[PDB]
Amino acid sequence: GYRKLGRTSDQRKAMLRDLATSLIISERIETTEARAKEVRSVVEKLITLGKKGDLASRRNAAKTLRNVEILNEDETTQTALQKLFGEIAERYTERQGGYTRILKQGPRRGDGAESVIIELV
Amino acid sequence: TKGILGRKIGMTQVFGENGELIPVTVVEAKENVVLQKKTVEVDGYNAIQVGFEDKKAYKKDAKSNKYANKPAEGHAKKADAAPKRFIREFRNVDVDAYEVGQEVSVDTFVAGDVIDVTGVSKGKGFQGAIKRHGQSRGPMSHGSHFHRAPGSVGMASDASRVFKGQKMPGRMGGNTVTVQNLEVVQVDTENKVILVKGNVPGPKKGLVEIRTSIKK
Amino acid sequence: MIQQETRLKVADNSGAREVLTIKVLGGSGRKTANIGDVIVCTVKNATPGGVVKKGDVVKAVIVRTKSGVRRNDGSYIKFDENACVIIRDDKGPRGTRIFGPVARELREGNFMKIVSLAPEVL
Amino acid sequence: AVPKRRTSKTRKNKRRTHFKISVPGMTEEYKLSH
Amino acid sequence: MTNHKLIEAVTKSQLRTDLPSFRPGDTLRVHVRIIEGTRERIQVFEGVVIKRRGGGVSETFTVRKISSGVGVERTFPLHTPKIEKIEVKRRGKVRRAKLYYLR
RNA sequence: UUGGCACCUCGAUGUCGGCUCAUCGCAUCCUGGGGCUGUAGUCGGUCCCAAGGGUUGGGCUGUUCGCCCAUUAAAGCGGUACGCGAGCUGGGUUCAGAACGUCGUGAGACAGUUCGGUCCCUAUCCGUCGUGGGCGUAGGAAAUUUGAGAGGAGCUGUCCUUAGUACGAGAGGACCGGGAUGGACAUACCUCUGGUGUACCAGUUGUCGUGCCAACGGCAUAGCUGGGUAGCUAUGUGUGGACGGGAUAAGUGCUGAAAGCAUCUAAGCAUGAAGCCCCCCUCAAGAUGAGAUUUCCCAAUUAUAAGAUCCCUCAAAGAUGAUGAGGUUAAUAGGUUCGAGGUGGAAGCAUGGUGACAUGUGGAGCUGACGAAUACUAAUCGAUCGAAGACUUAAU
Ligand SMILES: [K+]
Ligand SMILES: [Mg+2]
Ligand SMILES: [Mg+2]
Ligand SMILES: [Mg+2]
Ligand SMILES: [Mg+2]
Ligand SMILES: [Mg+2]
Ligand SMILES: [Mg+2]
Repeated sequence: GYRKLGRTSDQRKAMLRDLATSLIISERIETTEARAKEVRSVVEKLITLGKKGDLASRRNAAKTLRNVEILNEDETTQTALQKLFGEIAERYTERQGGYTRILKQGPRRGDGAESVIIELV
Repeated sequence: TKGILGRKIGMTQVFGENGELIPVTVVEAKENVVLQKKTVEVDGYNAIQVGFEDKKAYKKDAKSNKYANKPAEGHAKKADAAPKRFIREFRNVDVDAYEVGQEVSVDTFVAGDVIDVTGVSKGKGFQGAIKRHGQSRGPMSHGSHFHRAPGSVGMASDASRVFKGQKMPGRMGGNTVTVQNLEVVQVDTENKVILVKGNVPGPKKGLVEIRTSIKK
Repeated sequence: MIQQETRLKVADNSGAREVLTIKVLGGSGRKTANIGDVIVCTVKNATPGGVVKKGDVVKAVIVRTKSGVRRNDGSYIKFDENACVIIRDDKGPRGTRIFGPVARELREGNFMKIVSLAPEVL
Repeated sequence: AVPKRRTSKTRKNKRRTHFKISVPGMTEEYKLSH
Repeated sequence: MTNHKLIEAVTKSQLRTDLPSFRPGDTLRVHVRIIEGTRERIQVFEGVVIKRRGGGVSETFTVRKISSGVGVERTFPLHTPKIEKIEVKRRGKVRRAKLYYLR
């Protein structure tokens, strides 16, 4: 792995934790190529705690996932942590890893940057 | 003389008879085959062309070097082989021996013989003038602006050119180096390994070339 | 390691206690010295009453280091201080009685006179 | 550190032989969106 | 160390299964045999275990002692033939795995 | 060298030492050959051949140079804008201030000595180190190679045995030739010793966030401290210097004329130096004098064949290009399941202590870069270039 992304340690550890979260809520996001080859890994190590579901993994499924976002789906309220162990974990109980998918759109207008999609599967 | 080809694997040590330590590299050498014996009447020099590792056979939509091609495949089967990846010629060896299409066994190397090794170096990119050529760097206090740099390049309005063999930065790395007069420790036969006393060039999984020494 | 402007100590009964190194006896621009090596020193601190006063240049020999020595059997030995012993023209010691251990490498170094006298060889 | 001469009309244009741009790929018009 | 297992196979008949176990801070004795002539003797080193690294033939440790005021240390390979035997005689409790606060 | 002359430069040729780099010359400081003598032996002395390589760390004053301790095989003299400031310094050098002495009626000087005092420039052309695109080499492409030519390496010391024999008045001392162990220097590597290791492991203070339990996170040089995987590194780990030959300087000689004899050069002719070309390592056919083999591909302007490139996944490679590994008949990178090496015994319940604590379930649990196996994710889709053997003159 080992990409720095022109952002020092204290900044990269907080940019890769916002990407992992807001993705999960909407399951589909739009980023540059590099970043999504690094949440290619951070988020794949984060469902593998959700299948255990034990009391210890929730304690290490919080040291990277991000502060309690009081969601509101259809007439409800969730947390990103009582959605990851209840719902994604249950869809994905019988596959191995590899539940992300990158897709290449075109470049951007201003900075000439490759833009890609990333979702779950 | 004698010569075999193979890959560098790693590096470890062994204990001698007097409990002494002896440091060693670990050379793997399998699947060598002779492909063309030469002549003075044709080329002007006797030699032995040898190839080492096996690969796969011709394929239609072929877009690697894994799968061979027709000119290669028309050169393996000639001497009744498979397609060979690496190829080299050895020139200092007797040619009345070494019939064609055979194999070459490590067993032709005893333990305690003397050799010389030949391979590639490791890669350093665009590097300076004191890692490369290794020469003195300048003061860092007492009001100085010369730290890591090549100082002067020429003299004056006499010899206003700049001579050619001059030391400037650039690229050092994957060049061809040899090492003279190492020792053979031990020779397995099943795993097809030969051990050598000392460390020899290249990176892991590279390629190595082994041959008998000429010196005394 | 022991180079110029280095301060060893002394482990013999000859008055000189501390010294200062100013040379090493190789010659092709040599710039260090380990165990078994003849050097040149002075004194900076003595004991009142003895045979080697302060301000006297003398040759001397190592017996201990912080950097050890690489035995051919794949073994290493490093102490926790440094030390020196003061010698004469006849390739032998000024004083008589040795204090503190020494290193076995001094047998094949023609310093058998000092292993001939020392409590713990090691 | 300063130009001693003028740059002619040719030496300006002998230099831009390689100062062009390139073409995309061509998949059936469809993009090469691997 | 299963890389392709060709190095941990060759270096198989240079091991030895004679040697007791030990962690740091476990006093133990070390019966070397030292060769300085046609035949020579043993000369124990005793002390306390501060360091242990590695795996394979290249697995080492070292022990500390004080001897007439001075400290000394000797580090050894585990599988060499010099070392007749090792004799662990005491055991302790620590919280570190490299010990240098002993100086 | 101190000078003489005043031929270039005053619409600027802008600087004495020391630091970094290097390059030539011998009228040779050491090593290498020898002659000569009172060199008996050593130790020298003298002149002769020789430039391949080699040629030290520190104290006092500005110190160019000078004196001094300490080592060394030896610690060489000269050139190249008194080599190098668009590469560094500014003690020294003549700026403005102020003291102290010789001087002047005063403005001020001659400094005979001291203290304090702004260093401008984005490299166009040639030259130099490194790396690539385009045509060409009488059909087109993939691998292996010869080497006209060019560059590089080149040093030395002590012990002891040779062998106390040649020789030396005897003691002393080679030749011979055997190793053993080294200093400086030049190159590959990371198994050992050790240094770093900013997405790894424990410990630990302050303060914000959950009207607190602390189990957690954020910022405070990575908040500090103890350690440390892969990876690049030296102070660590291993090799190298060549011997050996072909002749050539001085210098040793033999036949041999000169002039009978003589005589080392005259017709002849063996000899002999670290020097010179050959032997050892590296790059090389744009070597337009464009080479040599091996196999593969073969037409109705004109499509296309062998065969490569675009393009996507990655490093054993890398400024970018390029080199290399692999593209669903697929183990390329990621992930998942197992191992290694590292840290040093979690959480949570359960016994023991009034208490803060320590024990046991369990060498526990977590683990970035190294190794293996496994098609769950994406290497999809599809496009573009691309040859059809001339002419004589011979032999067939
Ligand atoms: K100095
Ligand atoms: Mg400045
Ligand atoms: Mg694209
Ligand atoms: Mg004049
Ligand atoms: Mg003049
Ligand atoms: Mg005139
Ligand atoms: Mg804050």
